[PDB]
Amino acid sequence: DGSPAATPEIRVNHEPEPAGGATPGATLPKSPSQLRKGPPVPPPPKHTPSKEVKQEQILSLFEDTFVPEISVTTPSQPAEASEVAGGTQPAAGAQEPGETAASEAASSSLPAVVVETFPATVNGTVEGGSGAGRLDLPPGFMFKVQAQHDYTATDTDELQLKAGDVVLVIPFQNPEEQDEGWLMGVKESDWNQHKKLEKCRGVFPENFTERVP
Repeated sequence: DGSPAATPEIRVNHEPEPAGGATPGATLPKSPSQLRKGPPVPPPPKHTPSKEVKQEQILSLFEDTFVPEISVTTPSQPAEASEVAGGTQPAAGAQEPGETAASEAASSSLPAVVVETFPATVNGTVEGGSGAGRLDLPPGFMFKVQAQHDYTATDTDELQLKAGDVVLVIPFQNPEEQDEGWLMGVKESDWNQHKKLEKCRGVFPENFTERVP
């Protein structure tokens, strides 16, 4: 008959908000031993003495022969006999024979023996390498030495040696930088790097090495 109407409404809205952060950590660096050194190696008093003595001598020879040995002989002796008798005397007895004999012999030989000997040689192994050494020698250098033991040296300027290695004795940058019983030398291989030997310099125990004349 008479009645209005209506229709209400509604709504809703929103928006979240994220975030973030950081997660720091920590470190614990250490310091390595630079320019490390060790105690010297004192050599023995006596090991084994030696020497060398050579000599010689000359001699002569000689010989000779002469004056032969000859000699002949010719024996001889006749004979004879006779009789007379005067009848009234019969015979019976008679002479007696004799006859002899003899013998001989001989022998000999002559062996032999052979003996030979054949030599033999061979050479020609090297074939490659592929490398190149220095051109000029290191200044101040003294002489070459030879290791007698294998001492692993791991430092910021150490010199590794192997039982039977070659090292050249060179004058370090200073004696104060040298250790007691150790000197500044360079390996033969380093020699090839003479171009930068100053960067190949190292130290090594002389007592643990031997000098090469």
